[PDB]
Amino acid sequence: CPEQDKYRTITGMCNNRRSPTLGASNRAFVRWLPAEYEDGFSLPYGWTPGVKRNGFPVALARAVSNEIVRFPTDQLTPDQERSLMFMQWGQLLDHDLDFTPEPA
Amino acid sequence: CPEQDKYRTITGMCNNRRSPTLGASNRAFVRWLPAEYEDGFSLPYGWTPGVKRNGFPVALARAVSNEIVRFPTDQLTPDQERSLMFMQWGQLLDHDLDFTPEPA
Amino acid sequence: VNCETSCVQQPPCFPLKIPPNDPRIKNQADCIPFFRSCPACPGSNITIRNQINALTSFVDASMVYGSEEPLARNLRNMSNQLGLLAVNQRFQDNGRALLPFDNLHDDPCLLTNRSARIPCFLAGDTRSSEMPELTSMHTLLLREHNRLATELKSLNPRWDGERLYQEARKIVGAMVQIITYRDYLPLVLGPTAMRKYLPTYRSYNDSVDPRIANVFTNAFRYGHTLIQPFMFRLDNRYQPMEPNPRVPLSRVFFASWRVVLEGGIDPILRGLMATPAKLNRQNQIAVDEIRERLFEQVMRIGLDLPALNMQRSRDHGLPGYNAWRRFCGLPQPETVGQLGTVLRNLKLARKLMEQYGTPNNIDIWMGGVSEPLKRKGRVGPLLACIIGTQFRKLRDGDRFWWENEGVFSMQQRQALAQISLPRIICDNTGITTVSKNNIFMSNSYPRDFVNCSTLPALNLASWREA
Amino acid sequence: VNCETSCVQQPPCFPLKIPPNDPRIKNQADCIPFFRSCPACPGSNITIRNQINALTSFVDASMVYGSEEPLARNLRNMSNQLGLLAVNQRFQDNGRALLPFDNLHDDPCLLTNRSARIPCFLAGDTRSSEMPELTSMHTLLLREHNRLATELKSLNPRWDGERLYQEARKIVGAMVQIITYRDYLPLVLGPTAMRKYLPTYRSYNDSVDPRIANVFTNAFRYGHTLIQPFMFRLDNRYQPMEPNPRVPLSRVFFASWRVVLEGGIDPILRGLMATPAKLNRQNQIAVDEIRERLFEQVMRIGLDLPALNMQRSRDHGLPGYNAWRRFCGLPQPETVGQLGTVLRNLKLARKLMEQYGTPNNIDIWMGGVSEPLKRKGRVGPLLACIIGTQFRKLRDGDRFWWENEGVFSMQQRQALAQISLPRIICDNTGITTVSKNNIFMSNSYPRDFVNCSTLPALNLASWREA
Ligand SMILES: *[C@@H]1O[C@H](CO[C@@H]2O[C@@H](C)[C@@H](O)[C@@H](O)[C@@H]2O)[C@@H](O[C@@H]2O[C@H](CO)[C@@H](O[C@@H]3O[C@H](CO[C@H]4O[C@H](CO)[C@@H](O)[C@H](O)[C@@H]4O)[C@@H](O)[C@H](O[C@H]4O[C@H](CO)[C@@H](O)[C@H](O)[C@@H]4O)[C@@H]3O)[C@H](O)[C@H]2NC(C)=O)[C@H](O)[C@H]1NC(C)=O
Ligand SMILES: *[C@@H]1O[C@H](CO[C@@H]2O[C@@H](C)[C@@H](O)[C@@H](O)[C@@H]2O)[C@@H](O[C@@H]2O[C@H](CO)[C@@H](O[C@@H]3O[C@H](CO[C@H]4O[C@H](CO)[C@@H](O)[C@H](O)[C@@H]4O)[C@@H](O)[C@H](O[C@H]4O[C@H](CO)[C@@H](O)[C@H](O)[C@@H]4O)[C@@H]3O)[C@H](O)[C@H]2NC(C)=O)[C@H](O)[C@H]1NC(C)=O
Ligand code: HEM
Ligand code: HEM
Ligand SMILES: *[C@@H]1O[C@H](CO)[C@@H](O)[C@H](O)[C@H]1NC(C)=O
Ligand SMILES: *[C@@H]1O[C@H](CO)[C@@H](O)[C@H](O)[C@H]1NC(C)=O
Ligand SMILES: *[C@@H]1O[C@H](CO)[C@@H](O)[C@H](O)[C@H]1NC(C)=O
Ligand SMILES: *[C@@H]1O[C@H](CO)[C@@H](O)[C@H](O)[C@H]1NC(C)=O
Ligand SMILES: [C-]#N
Ligand SMILES: [C-]#N
Ligand SMILES: [Br-]
Ligand SMILES: [Br-]
Ligand SMILES: [Br-]
Ligand SMILES: [Br-]
Ligand SMILES: [Br-]
Ligand SMILES: [Br-]
Ligand SMILES: [Br-]
Ligand SMILES: [Br-]
Ligand SMILES: [Ca+2]
Ligand SMILES: [Ca+2]
Repeated sequence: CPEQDKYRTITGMCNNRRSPTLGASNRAFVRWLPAEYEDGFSLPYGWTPGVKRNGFPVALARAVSNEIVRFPTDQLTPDQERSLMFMQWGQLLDHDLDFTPEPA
Repeated sequence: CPEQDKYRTITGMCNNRRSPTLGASNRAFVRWLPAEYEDGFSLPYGWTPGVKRNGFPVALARAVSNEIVRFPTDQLTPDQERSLMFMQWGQLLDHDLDFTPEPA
Repeated sequence: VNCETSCVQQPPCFPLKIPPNDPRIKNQADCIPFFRSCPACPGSNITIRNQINALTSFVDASMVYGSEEPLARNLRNMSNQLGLLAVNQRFQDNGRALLPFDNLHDDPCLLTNRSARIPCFLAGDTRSSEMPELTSMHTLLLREHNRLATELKSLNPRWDGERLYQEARKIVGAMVQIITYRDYLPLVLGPTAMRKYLPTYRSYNDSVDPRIANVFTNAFRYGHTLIQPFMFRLDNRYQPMEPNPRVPLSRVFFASWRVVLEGGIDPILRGLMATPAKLNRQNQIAVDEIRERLFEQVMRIGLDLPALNMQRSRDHGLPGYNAWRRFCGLPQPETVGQLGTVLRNLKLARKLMEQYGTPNNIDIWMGGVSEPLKRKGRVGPLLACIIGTQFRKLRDGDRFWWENEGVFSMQQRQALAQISLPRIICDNTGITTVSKNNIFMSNSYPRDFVNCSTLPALNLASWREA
Repeated sequence: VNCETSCVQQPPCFPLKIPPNDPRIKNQADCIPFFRSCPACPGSNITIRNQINALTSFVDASMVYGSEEPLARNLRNMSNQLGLLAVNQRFQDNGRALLPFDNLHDDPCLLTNRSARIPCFLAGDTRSSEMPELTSMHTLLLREHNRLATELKSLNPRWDGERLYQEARKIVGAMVQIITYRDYLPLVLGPTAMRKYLPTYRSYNDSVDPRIANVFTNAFRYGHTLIQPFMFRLDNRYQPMEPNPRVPLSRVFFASWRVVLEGGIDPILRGLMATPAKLNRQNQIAVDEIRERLFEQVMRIGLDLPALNMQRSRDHGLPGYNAWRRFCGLPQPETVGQLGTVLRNLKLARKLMEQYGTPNNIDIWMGGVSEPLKRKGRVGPLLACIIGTQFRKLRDGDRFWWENEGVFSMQQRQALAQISLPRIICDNTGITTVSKNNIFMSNSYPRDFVNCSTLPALNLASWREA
């Protein structure tokens, strides 16, 4: 990595001198906790019919959404102390921090 | 992983149930600190001629061994409080813990 | 294959299965489209599958400039030595710049209004067109970049294109960091979590890991609970922009034609300032515009964003609720009664348990947004821990943090401390009335608003090369 | 490129270069052979290269039973229902079993003595024949397994082979854990490091990651400093076993023929017991038998173990001395004066500064073995931190830890707490005189020895199924 520099690289490369890929683009996320897969290394919970997670059936994401998340739109409560800009900056900021690619 | 077992698997798989490969054989070591490679992801320090580490020339491993490790055997100090079995259990125990494959 | 046209569960697809008696997808065998995130080490039978961040983790406005070199150069106006970002060569917004059009394969934006024929926008990040309000924020920072470069050029005539681009890019990056840590994060976390996870900055620490953590990509989706079911548009006097001031969200996703043909970014920016966010409440988590009708116009059926969040966490092999509570040093409820205590809501806890059986299996997003919000914050303890922990590592582990010694001068830092989102809007739009500080709190016109004229411009004096 | 026969640096070879005025290799065109450790994700332009653990991290005697199912089954006697491990079919050691011979292609053991034609031994781990003293420990444990299976067969007749194998392997496993944490580790770490890194066991915690850390594979090589330049063999009255009581280590590596043809494992075990280990001193770090003549007879050139350890830590991308000190919460010396203070040895710090330029670049093994030893310990603060942290994880994160509730009965744990290496030696050898506990401290005959007849055998009565 360059002796001295005035500006960040575009890829984030060399921000950290000792480990120049940290925070750089096109690198694996860091794991704060070991991953939990059906087979221990790759298949997601919910992939194999009849495979329980820690003693219980895997709840359909859509079932959870329907039973816990769904609510009557006319019950929506406006946040008296937050603007919709609070919502939008979060999304804009999210787009500065992470994008998880998938095959097209 | 079997809902119930009786003994260790030979590979260590399923010792941890939430994360089944932890401690199991033929898996990547965990990183307690982010790796430090010459190019940031794969080349070892000392691989590319003229390329320094943290501002300084990489010392030849053999050179460090010659200058710091080498000593006249006649100066050897017998450990009055340890048996050679202290060394040997160590090696035996290491061989219960890790083996890092290399190509033949 | 195609994860979008079939329900076949084969690589790289992981379609969401439909529960019996669904209120919308009556066909129990149908599904909601889902592509697994690209694995860091394709097809390995040794590695534990992990996912990839395509972006720079740093708060460096890479959503403006890009995180890959081909793109970064393609985003820049290389026709002169003005150091500008390229702007749309087909349309302007009342004389002001719009983002240049992108060139995708089957452009999703084309599909939102077939006759309008307006493609998606090209930006530092591929999602700039996902909703017009996000598009307007992207355009705002593109204008600020070109403004800054123009000013710096009057300031320092000898400065070439590369220098001007880099200097303006550095100021924009500083602006995002300041608005984020000074104005935004304190309102997310609440004062108590702010003090715990974000103590006073001391200096850059090269031993702080700055990478985004896998769980963060799912936990920061707490924001989905803030989304209103409409895109609100207001005219110059902050009144409803007729004939359509409230557009259902299911008809604005990837709707770039609305920025180009329906009045530009000003009506959209006023809507964001003068309308409240949706408040997250335990029996009012997320709206059907994103739960039933997500991407309605560009998909075979409407998606479910909350459900997608949960399937993604599984795709990513993320531990459950209690494992994350433990990671954060928070008590781990093991029974319904204990969960009822933590959530301050036994009914919700009962609901959670009927679906998951154990609090250990609740998906991180679901458990995270279920928790009661911290005082003057908009997330509970678990999300506070995860979000606050991530942003500290992004500040502390950034060699280019705006306050780090050697990045900017003292005089430059003092000038940058005066920046605000409301003034930036004043600098790059036809809006002359903006929100009072803090912009993320203010939400009521005219009470929370003041004239742009009462806000001092950014003082660039200290960027003058002597 | 052939890493054994060529000094060309191309994948997968990383040959150690020879410095000027080398005391042994005068030709700088030469090198010390080195094969890069296999990458977890080969040829990836995404992942940060990592290395592979081929073994179970758990202290489960995998070096006896194997870490892969094919081997594990091939190591077992499958001709009857006794649950035994297969023993050597061509040789015995005074009416006792030897390890079966392995079938290696270019078998290094055969090269240590061409006419004897004794091949390497087959065991749970591939290195059992590396030195005769290790082979003796592998043979001793294999014997204990078959003794246990026999007794258990008289105790519980209905128990098939599989039950006997597994119950025997489970006792052996506890034996390795008990000897390691009760006798060995406290003498590695010393009292203060023991209490700090290994508090009293409570029970199994499944949130404790039991994986071996990459740094451990290099830090635990601390043991290389305890190695004596000879293999010492003593007869029944513990006197020099003529004609060759002190054999140069450069002529014992992979010398399996010596176990088979030169007295078996009794002369070797008595040698480990009644000979002091070498002490690590800052000016007497590691002997030339391993620094100059490592594996001489079984390849083109003698290797240098200390040098291989430093080349290995770079191969593995391991952080330098100060990064590890910081990870451990230890002060980080930045000047030669600071380093001298930490090392309590200015002369050594100067040598280190002169080699590395900065303490930040000191390779982890070098810096680790350079630190002064903790009181009643044989490593300094850094290695104590690294080794103590690893072992706590191996204990607390192991579902089958011998002391975890449910693994053994309260009566079975009482019986196991009475085991010791000396008693195991008495049960599987012709040696009737053994070291007084602690076997890792005792090293002087007759002062530190007692008769086998004075030691209580393991009571398997609580293993009765009835
Ligand atoms: C079961 O074991 C779990 C693992 O325990 C560790 O390993 C074993 C072998 C022991 O040595 C043990 O001492 C080790 O801790 C254990 O869970 C662990 O519990 C601790 C304490 O609650 C957790 O620490 C907290 O971490 C959060 C998150 O930050 C951490 O992760 C980030 C990202 O990697 C790092 O950058 C941080 O430095 C942390 O490592 C912190 O926010 C939190 O600190 C804050 O709160 C405390 C309390 O006020 C303050 O002191 C701090 O200043 C902060 O304000 C803690 O540091 C740890 O993450 C967690 N690990 C796991 C895997 O869950 C569990 O408790 C054990 N259970 C039992 C019954 O033994
Ligand atoms: C620069 O930042 C460095 C990283 O700091 C972390 O992240 C920042 C953003 C903050 O959140 C900060 O609070 C975080 O710590 C920082 O280096 C770090 O310093 C800490 C404190 O000394 C180190 O913690 C110690 O770790 C060792 C090793 O064990 C750790 O790792 C294992 C394996 O992953 C875990 O299982 C353990 O739970 C630990 O996490 C421990 O031995 C030690 O604890 C022992 O000693 C203390 C005191 O005697 C006792 O309280 C304990 O009971 C133990 O006996 C600490 O837990 C941390 O490893 C280290 N991280 C890195 C990357 O080096 C550095 O100090 C900062 N510098 C400045 C100038 O700010
Ligand atoms: C206009 C508002 C928003 C959307 C429309 C929207 C949509 C999504 C979608 C479709 C995903 C991916 C779903 C999947 O896993 O298949 C998604 C991911 C993420 N979001 Fe979304 N989002 C809108 C708004 C927000 C806000 C306000 C956020 C934060 C305050 C927010 C965050 C996130 C994050 C962090 C992700 C993951 C991104 C990645 O790929 O790494 N979103 N959102
Ligand atoms: C007879 C005594 C010992 C040896 C002979 C010996 C030799 C080595 C060699 C050749 C390696 C690999 C070097 C390289 O990186 O190229 C090696 C690795 C390890 N050792 Fe060694 N060792 C002898 C003795 C010990 C003792 C007493 C140890 C510990 C107390 C010890 C440890 C280790 C460890 C942990 C490794 C790494 C193993 C792996 O592949 O992961 N050794 N040793
Ligand atoms: C580049 O800049 C000039 C002057 O500002 C402008 O006229 C031109 O349209 C720009 N080119 C692009 C592609 O934006
Ligand atoms: C689509 O865009 C056209 C302009 O091309 C506009 O007239 C029309 O109102 C839009 N259609 C819809 C359904 O809004
Ligand atoms: C298996 O055990 C029987 C009886 O102990 C013995 O005859 C035979 O040698 C053993 N087989 C092997 C391969 O060790
Ligand atoms: C090799 O072993 C044979 C016995 O098979 C023995 O005569 C000879 O001494 C050994 N060779 C060496 C070099 O020690
Ligand atoms: C939202 N992304
Ligand atoms: C040593 N192995
Ligand atoms: Br994670
Ligand atoms: Br490591
Ligand atoms: Br364009
Ligand atoms: Br999107
Ligand atoms: Br206005
Ligand atoms: Br045999
Ligand atoms: Br070896
Ligand atoms: Br004897
Ligand atoms: Ca970024
Ligand atoms: Ca093992």
